[PDB]
Amino acid sequence: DEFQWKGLPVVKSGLDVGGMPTGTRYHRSPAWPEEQPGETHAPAPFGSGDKRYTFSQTEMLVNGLKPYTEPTAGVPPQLLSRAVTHVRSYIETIIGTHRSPVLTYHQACELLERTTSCGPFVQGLKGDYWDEEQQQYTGVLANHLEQAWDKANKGIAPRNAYKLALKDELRPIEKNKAGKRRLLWGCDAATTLIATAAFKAVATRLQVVTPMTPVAVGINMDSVQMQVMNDSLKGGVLYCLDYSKWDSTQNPAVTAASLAILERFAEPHPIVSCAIEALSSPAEGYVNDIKFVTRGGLPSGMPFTSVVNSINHMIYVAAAILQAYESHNVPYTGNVFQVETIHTYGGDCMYSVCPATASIFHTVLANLTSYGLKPTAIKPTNTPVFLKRTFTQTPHGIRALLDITSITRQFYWLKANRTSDPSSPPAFDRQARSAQLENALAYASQHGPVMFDTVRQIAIKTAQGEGLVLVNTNYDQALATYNAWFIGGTPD
Repeated sequence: DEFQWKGLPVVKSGLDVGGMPTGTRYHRSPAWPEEQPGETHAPAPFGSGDKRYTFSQTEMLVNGLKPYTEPTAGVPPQLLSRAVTHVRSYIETIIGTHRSPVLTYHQACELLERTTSCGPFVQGLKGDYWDEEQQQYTGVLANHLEQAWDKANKGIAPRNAYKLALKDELRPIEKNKAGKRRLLWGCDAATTLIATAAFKAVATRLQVVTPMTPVAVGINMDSVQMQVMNDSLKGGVLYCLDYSKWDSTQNPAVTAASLAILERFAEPHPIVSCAIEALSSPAEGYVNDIKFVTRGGLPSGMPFTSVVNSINHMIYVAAAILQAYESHNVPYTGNVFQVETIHTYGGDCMYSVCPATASIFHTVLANLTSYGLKPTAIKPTNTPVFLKRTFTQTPHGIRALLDITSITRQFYWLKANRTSDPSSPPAFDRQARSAQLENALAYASQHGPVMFDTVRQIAIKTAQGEGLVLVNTNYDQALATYNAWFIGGTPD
């Protein structure tokens, strides 16, 4: 029995999961008590202890949730079918038609993220329950997953259920002022486990091959793979888009088609069948004692969010392009992903179109926005931008350059202990912070000796005000550490 809460349709969950957490892990660097030129970001609104603003955290949450209250237009079903076949057909030529076996319980468990929470039904972080080098989950999480695993092999799907929260991160000061904060959907571990067992080996297949498929997820942007992607762009007209509100504008029927494409490369199994039932059913966000059930869109915290969203993205652009040709009564003779070159990571994309498609691009963009997507925004480019990196020429080859402001903000802010005051001195370890700032310097070096010098002066100032010792502080050494990563394939 449904009711209204902050203007949302909502029901009582049978539980109480608690409210929005208070304070931030972010502290202003002890070295930088003053406002610097070119600063855009500060920690996002974090409730009553936050003396910068005056917002209700739940109203902030509810604002995040309002687009999930609306269904999206989507793709008319005959077009959709045609789109799906281009997508599935192209993938078959790249990773073949082998069907991967479902993982075992222990493999799937190994792959759960231990630094993160168990979702709404088990309390704490998954790590709390990890017996290191007995290499298994123990305790209340082990019981939760065992029961889930056992129910799924009987063909009983887990719940698509999320602990609702908001992300603690630096955001633009302009969004902070507007009382914005991003949603954090903490998935039920049971559900992550099942879907992991169903699809990890298919996701791995796509990753091993990256960027041969428009699913870029797993690409190392600091290696040869980025150059392979840069190369593929030549000979087309380039559009670089980043899509507004990507997760909230995803249509259920597109998502179900994406799930069935992944299913095509998996073993037909009760587990797979259970994972598809769960991931294609409406998302359910728990906060306090209520729950909100989505009417459309996808939670940003679902298992395989990036993979699924990138396949959705392939479906949608296939549809828009073929729809555009259709309305002009021109034939489309080959595969969409051969004739054009697509690269996606959810809503983030580069499209390298052929001259014919380029000529009708206004209608491609109107089809996309007719599906309920918001491309943002317009016009061909000569600068590729992907995953926040701008592809740039350097004296040692092209690189995918990290924004200078993303480098420098790491020097003015540090992640440390929870607080309601970002200007209180931090408690943190020096080893990890120093490592953070040596990497930053290696990234800065790719911008050349003039930008490097400016980040070096900032780094020397940080190091002394924060009590640090750093090594990548000179140009040649920093260039040398970035080079070792680039040719070695070394994370990062």
